[PDB]
Amino acid sequence: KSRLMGLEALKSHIMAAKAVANTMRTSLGPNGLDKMMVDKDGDVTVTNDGATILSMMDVDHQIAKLMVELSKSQDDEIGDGTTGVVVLAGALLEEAEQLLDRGIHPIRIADGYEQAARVAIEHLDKISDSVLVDIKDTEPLIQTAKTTLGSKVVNSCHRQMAEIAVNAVLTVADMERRDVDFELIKVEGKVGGRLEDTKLIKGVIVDKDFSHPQMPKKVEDAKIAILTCPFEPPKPKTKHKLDVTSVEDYKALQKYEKEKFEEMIQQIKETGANLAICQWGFDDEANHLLLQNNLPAVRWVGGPEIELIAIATGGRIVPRFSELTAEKLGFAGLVQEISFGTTKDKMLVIEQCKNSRAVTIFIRGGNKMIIEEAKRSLHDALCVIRNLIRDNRVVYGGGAAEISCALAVSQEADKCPTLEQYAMRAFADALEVIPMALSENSGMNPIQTMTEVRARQVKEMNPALGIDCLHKGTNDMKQQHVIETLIGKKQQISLATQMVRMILKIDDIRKPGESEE
Amino acid sequence: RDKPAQIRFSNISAAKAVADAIRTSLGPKGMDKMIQDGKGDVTITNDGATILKQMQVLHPAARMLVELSKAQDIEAGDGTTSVVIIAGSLLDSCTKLLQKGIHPTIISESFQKALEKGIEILTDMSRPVELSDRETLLNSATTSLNSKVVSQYSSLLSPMSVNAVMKVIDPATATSVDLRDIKIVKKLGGTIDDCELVEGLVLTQKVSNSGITRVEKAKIGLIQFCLSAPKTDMDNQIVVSDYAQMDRVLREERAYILNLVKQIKKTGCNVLLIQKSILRDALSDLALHFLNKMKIMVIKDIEREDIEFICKTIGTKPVAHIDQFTADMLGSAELAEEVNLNGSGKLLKITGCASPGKTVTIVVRGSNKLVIEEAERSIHDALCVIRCLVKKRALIAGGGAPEIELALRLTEYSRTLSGMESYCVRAFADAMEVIPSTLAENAGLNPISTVTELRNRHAQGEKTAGINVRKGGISNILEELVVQPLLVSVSALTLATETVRSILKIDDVVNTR
Amino acid sequence: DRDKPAQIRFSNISAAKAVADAIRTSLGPKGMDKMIQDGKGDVTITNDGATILKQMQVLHPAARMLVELSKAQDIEAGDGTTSVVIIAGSLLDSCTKLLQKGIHPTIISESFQKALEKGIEILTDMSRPVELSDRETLLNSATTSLNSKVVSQYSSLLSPMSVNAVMKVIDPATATSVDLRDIKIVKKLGGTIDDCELVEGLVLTQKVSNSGITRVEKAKIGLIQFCLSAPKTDMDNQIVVSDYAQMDRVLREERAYILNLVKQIKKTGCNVLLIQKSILRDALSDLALHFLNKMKIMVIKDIEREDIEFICKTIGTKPVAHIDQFTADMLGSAELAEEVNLNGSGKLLKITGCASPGKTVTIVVRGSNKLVIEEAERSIHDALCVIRCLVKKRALIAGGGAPEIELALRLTEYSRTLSGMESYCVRAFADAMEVIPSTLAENAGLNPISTVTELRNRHAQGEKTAGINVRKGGISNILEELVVQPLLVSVSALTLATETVRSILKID
Amino acid sequence: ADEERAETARLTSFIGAIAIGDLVKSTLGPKGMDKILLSSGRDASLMVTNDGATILKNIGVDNPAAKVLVDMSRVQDDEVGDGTTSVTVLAAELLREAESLIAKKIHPQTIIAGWREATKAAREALLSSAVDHGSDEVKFRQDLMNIAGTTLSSKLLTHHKDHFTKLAVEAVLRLKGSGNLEAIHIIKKLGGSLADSYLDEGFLLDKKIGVNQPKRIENAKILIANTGMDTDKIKIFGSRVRVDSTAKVAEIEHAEKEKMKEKVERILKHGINCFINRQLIYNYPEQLFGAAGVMAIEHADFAGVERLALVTGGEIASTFDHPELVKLGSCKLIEEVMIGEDKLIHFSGVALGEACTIVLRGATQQILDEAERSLHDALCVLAQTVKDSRTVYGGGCSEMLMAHAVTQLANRTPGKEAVAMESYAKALRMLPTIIADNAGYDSADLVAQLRAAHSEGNTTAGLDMREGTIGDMAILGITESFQVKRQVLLSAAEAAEVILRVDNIIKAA
Repeated sequence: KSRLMGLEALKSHIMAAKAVANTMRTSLGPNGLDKMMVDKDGDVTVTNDGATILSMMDVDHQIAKLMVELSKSQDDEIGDGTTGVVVLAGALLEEAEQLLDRGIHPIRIADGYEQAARVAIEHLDKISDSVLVDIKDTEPLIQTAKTTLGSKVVNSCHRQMAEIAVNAVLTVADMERRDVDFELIKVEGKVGGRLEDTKLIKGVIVDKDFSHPQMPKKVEDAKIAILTCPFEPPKPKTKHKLDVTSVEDYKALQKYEKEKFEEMIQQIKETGANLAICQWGFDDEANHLLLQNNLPAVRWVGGPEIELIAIATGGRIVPRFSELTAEKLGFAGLVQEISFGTTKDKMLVIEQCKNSRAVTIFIRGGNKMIIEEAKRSLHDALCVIRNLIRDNRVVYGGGAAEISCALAVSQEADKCPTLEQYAMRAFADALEVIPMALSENSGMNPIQTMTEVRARQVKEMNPALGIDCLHKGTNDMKQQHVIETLIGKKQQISLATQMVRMILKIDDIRKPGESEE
Repeated sequence: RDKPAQIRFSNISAAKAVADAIRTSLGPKGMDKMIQDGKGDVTITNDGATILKQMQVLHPAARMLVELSKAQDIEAGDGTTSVVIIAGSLLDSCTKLLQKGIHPTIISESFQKALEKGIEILTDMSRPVELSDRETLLNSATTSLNSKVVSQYSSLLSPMSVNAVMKVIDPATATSVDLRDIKIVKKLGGTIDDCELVEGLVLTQKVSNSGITRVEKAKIGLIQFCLSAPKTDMDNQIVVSDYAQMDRVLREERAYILNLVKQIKKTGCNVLLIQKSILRDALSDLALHFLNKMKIMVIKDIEREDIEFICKTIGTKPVAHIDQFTADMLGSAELAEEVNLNGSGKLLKITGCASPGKTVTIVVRGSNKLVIEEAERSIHDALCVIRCLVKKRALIAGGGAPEIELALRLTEYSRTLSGMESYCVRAFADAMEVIPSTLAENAGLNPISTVTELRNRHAQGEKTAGINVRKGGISNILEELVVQPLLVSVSALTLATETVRSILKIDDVVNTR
Repeated sequence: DRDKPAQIRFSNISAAKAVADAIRTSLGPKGMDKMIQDGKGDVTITNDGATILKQMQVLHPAARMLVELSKAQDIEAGDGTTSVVIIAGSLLDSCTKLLQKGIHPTIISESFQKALEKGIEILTDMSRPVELSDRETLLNSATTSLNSKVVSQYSSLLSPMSVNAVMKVIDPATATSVDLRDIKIVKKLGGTIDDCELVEGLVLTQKVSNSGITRVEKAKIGLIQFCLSAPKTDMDNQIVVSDYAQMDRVLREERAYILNLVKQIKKTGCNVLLIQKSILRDALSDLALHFLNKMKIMVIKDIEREDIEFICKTIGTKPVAHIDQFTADMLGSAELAEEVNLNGSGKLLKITGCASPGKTVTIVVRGSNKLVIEEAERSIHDALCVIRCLVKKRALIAGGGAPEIELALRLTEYSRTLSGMESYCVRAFADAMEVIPSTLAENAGLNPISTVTELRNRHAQGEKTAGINVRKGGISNILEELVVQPLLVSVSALTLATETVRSILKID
Repeated sequence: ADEERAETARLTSFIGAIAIGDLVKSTLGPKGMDKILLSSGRDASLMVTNDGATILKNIGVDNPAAKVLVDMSRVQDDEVGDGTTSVTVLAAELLREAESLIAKKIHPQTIIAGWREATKAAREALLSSAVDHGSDEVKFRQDLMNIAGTTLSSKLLTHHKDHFTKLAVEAVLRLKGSGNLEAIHIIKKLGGSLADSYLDEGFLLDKKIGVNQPKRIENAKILIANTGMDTDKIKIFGSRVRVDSTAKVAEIEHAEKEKMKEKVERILKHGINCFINRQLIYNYPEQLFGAAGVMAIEHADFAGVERLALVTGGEIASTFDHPELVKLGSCKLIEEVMIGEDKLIHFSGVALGEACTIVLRGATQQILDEAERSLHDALCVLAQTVKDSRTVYGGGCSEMLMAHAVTQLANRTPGKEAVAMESYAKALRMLPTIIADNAGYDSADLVAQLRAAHSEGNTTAGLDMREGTIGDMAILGITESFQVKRQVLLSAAEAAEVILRVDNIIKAA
């Protein structure tokens, strides 16, 4: 049968990785050139980031399949550098192929890559600071804000979207440990305004139900009555008609609705709270009556939607109308109603200063395309500050850190020799692919620009001096204002090395013809 | 256009692929060739050096390899196979850089910068032996002999070489001493024991009969004239149409010549050496037998080599016709010796010749035609090794071991250079490490494993040690009797850097019509 | 580039020419009949240009303009349907020449309308007025046109009848336009050509009512486009059956419904009702119909959608599609409504005398055998179409193909005097003209190029001279044998032709 | 499924874009050569257009880069009006000039980054080519005329074009000091002649009710309402459907009957003579209005009924939430007249005399529909030309002046940005060459002459494609606004730079 055996199988792998790598290479930095995905319905989308593009992409090979998982971990902690792990992983193999042709086994090099990663991180740690506090990390965060916005949805800094983005993460950090996740923070988007219309929500935002634009709109208290029980009779997410068989029972059914509006309005009042969240609904007429009576309902709330508010408040939802006490309701620090859209109905903001476990930053957008890009910038922002909170370090990255490490790992090939020598040589050039392909996408020669920065690596170390990443005549990284987290760049080095370790494991190049189905 | 891209890729492919085949050098490796020619002849070859000079190609890029070997012999006379194999390394560098998007003019520049740095580092590691001092010369000469075929005629040969070069020498470290002054003659008869160094000028020629001057006193003859005699260049009114009439004309012709050769002897001639090309028949075939009688040496249809050496060293200039008497612009001399030795051999020695303070001659002897051949190659390399020291002194590692050593020191210097050129040179450092590897690879089966290993063992020893390439084993390589002259490896780099660079330079097809 | 429209356009031209070639040999009375194979495997024998194109065409974009072009001809003149194709393809021959030369398509399209505007001038000077209020002048011009048409055998008898319909619809000196939106072609089984007559009102098809009254004077023309019964269930009737009881429950609703409707119509006052089919109205009751007839109201039931729209304009009996809209305004005023069962068997409703905007005439055409009826239907059509063309455009021009040479010759000379880059376009256009009388002469039988060279020379010296004559086959005056065509029939051939050639040139 | 690498992606992208640029280069401007629209995937019927906008919608495209061109074209139609075809051609031209740079060695970002700086320079040049006009009423008339006539020809309709241009400019002229279109109704309606057209000074509902209901009101009082009769807008006075009986079908029909009538009474209680309803009016309440003295108009439009409410000085009831408690509108006269062969209702004495209705009178449906659209694109232009009353010299005169501006910049510069400047100028200039073919007069002579003028400094010679020669522009019937042109330049560039930037085209089909 067919068999790609040993060497043959390894050649095949190299061809997959460098094609994946190069797509990513011409998307490096804010000098990047965008991705367009066309689907199987022909629906066009414009995105950026390694992680997203791979996930959409139908995997055609083995190394391609490996990268998708890898990327998603980079995306969760770091939220940048997703495309840059991929470029490094494929690159390192493209050199391993060259080592292979000389007469070095993939086995020898692959052990010395793990060592060469270890020495690269070591060098990294020396580069830039490792001590900040959270009222002084803000100046690098402003440097991160310039680049992250200005390659996605806009080509400019927007100080409003950035500053909203960073607060949200801090609200959750001080509740536990100085640690945040990626499930305690979310970017929820709903179309109606423009991208600059934004809010800082300290808890969550739900659509507020109003029957008509002539009904009263009030809010009061600072507390939310989270219920599944009624705040006015149900109509529990199914069709209903009226099934009366006399005139008499129709007239009867209206007065019974009047009393139940009053009685629920008072029961909630008494415990404390007077804005109700009820999972069930009721028809349009009954709702209109309750809004007139005053003390606004929220009706027609999703089954997930109630769980969202509860987790953020930390309290519980009552299973019943009987059982109500203030304890059994969730705790908010403010409820205020804000104008969603800019010509649409009001929403309910439930901010919390009580407990926070879900802090949404509310973004508005016009089109479906312009909102999806804008949220792409937000996600990446949430993640870089997550790294700072846990341990506060930044590195100059964009080209600065990589080259400085590269020169370092190069030098040790010749201090050591033995097994790791070839592995070190290949690792030092791989690191240099990262500033290089960034210049390839960008306006200026890749060889020339790489050569420029390398000169200043011998003249001075631990540089704020990398390549251009605002498309400038000058080259710095203090005046190009690209900063990464030290841990963020650190995590890349680990990941790239990783990919190599996974492909090495078994020797099962045996296939029945099933190896990518 | 598309003419520059495709030519560079193929020409580089085509030399390099032949250089891969050719790289089987040092020691016993690859499998023999019995060669069916493109003209239908059977040819058998061995030795890398002898092949490369002989190699008959018509691919413009591969011709560079043939001639590269020849220049090396003239400057070094060592490293003739070596210089080609390392040139193939530079070609290996050129492809990988084209893919990277480094332009061809840039890769040329880098070769110069690779040369400039490299040779300086060769001089650094080298231990500087004196070029006028015999003891170190004697060790070095053993190194070259023992690496060639001889291992027992080596004993005789080491000391003769130190003496020979001593005669031509000039004190400086500047370029002096050549094989335009070291004259190498073969002689059938004698043995490798009896090989003789004459400090003057001895010429290789063939002399009629045995029974001629073997004594002192001579006026050395450089003539460019044909005789005047009946039916030669003087008038006769006797016209032949008979065998008898033929007999008369020839008798009176030979007779006058018997008188003539006395005026040649009056001069002091005991050596006469006739021009290469006739002006009718030159001195006639009759004249040569008569000259033999006067006790005066012959050679008509003289080789080119003799004419160049006589005039230069001894100051010997052409002279007028004999009936008009010789002009006396001939040089000084005092020996006409016909060297017979174990029943064979005809030779001229000229002792008491004037000199410019150069020019030695070694006579190469062997009792059988193959046995002369065995002295000849071995001595050539031993003369040349001591030679290389005068031209430029010192000793570095031998066998091509400092090109492997040079690789480590040189990577560092590229990184700190931090040019456009750095990447080209760094990549060449890794290519010089392939030379023991590639050599072995072709022979057998199982290539990969050994190939990586030889580079580890040499590298790890550091800047002062590695694997030897004439004994194996990681031991100090800088002095241990695995040495060659500074001149050999610097010369090799230099020649390579020029020839290779030229392939990069062309653009578009070119073929004269 | 515009290379690829250049390549597409030539391919389209070639396909259009090939289809147009068949029609050059079908041209005029001497035309060669074409046996045409459908995608249905039936041979169709025609000598009328227009239907050949329609019944099967190739799938190229210029071929489609040809069906459209002759379709437009029918509404505008009704005549020169054959000839109009001839000039179109002949022009497209001229265009290839211009294009290669480097006269851009935009130039050839504006020059082709400019050349029409220039052509019409030369034509008019030749034309000569006749009266449009006099019966005799319109008849002579119509009679000459009829000999030229395919149909002629009974057209002698149908020609004075064709004028009479048209004369009544001409009331001022301008003679209006006269469309077929006022002259109605109705056929009746049985009878002869002499029995045919012009009814003052409108003649309507069929006549359902035998319980009704059969002659009512001083009648009021009522129009039904509302139901006579409560809506469908599964039949046009509300009533359906699936149980004995089930029919009863629907009948309770229906019974009430049928009495209020039949009575409502009578209260407003109507003695003629125009009722459509039981597939064009969602309910009608036989029960409601028996009563509606028995109130002594004259009923025709069953009539077309086309008929209903026709009546509404002509006799001013406007829509009544609901109960609310029967008011006095909608009703007509008929002087008489009458059943006729003479002059052809079968019963039709004649309304003789009607209060009408405009004036609407109907000709009941008739004949002994089914094929006699169809021949006379063709014959009035041909006859009427030429009359309407002459009342629109008062002057009279010759037929025979002589005008077509006479325009061309002038248009060549004038173009050269004017000059310009567009000179080539107007000169080649004039030569496009030379094809059609030449193609005609071949069908009459005489060497064609030789015929059209000689008529040019007669036009150059004399002007109003020789033309293609049906007797001779060739070159003899058409002044001695009147061959006339109305001025609009020739204006139409040219202006429509140019527009089609304009679209194709503009088309990528 | 397939990952198209940056170069391979460029070629598909280019060829996509270009295929589209040919169709719209031919359609361009008043003498532009037609397109044939071919209905694909369903039949193969045809229509002939000269509108670049229509080419894209009717006939779609599966090329990813060409889809961006389609999205762009949509934006012109509404916001600017005209320029839907004018943009699409320039964007394809920008890419064409891009081709030679990607090949050379030059990366996509170089070309992008230098065309952004170039767009800013071109804009400055659009201001210079923009001279103020139509500040005074006399000039203001002359100013709307030029732009509006441009639009119709370029999107098809050039026969009856002049008559519509007079009514359209007059309509905008009444407003004064605001760019409304929220009072200028557009009514396209069957009946009338293609030659005749009408502007009523008021508001006009084309909906009628026959001569069987009142239609003569003097000192009218308007209620604007959305009242169901079968739709059943709230304020129910009927019944719920229930089934308890086999005769119950009868009961429902009756219950609807009391409903229709009780609602007539609540309307009646306003004290009004004219009642307008967006919804249906059943046969039963219709007769009850005609008796009460109240005019009935049924099947009013969602645009017109609302728009009517503003002008006359009423207020809408909004789903019948105001049964007696909403303020009226007022007009001096309500007359029914016959314009064409139609019956219209003519509101005259409208409170805000800004309001006008432009009534388009067709006699071929093909013309009547195409005419509505082309005239709407023109009115979008008109109302932006209120906000800034200025024109630029159209015809190719501006395009050369932007090209030249950018050529002088190009010269100064020797960096990475400088490269694309040469490309950008060439791109702008390549548009009059298209206009030159459309004229049918050879490009090389005209465009070269034009070039010469603008260097020296002149915007008082342009290209007359209506004479085939180089001619004066002195605000003639062949200039373009500033309004249309600024947006057309901005979008062509913006689209092209997005196509350049996308080279990581992953097609999963």
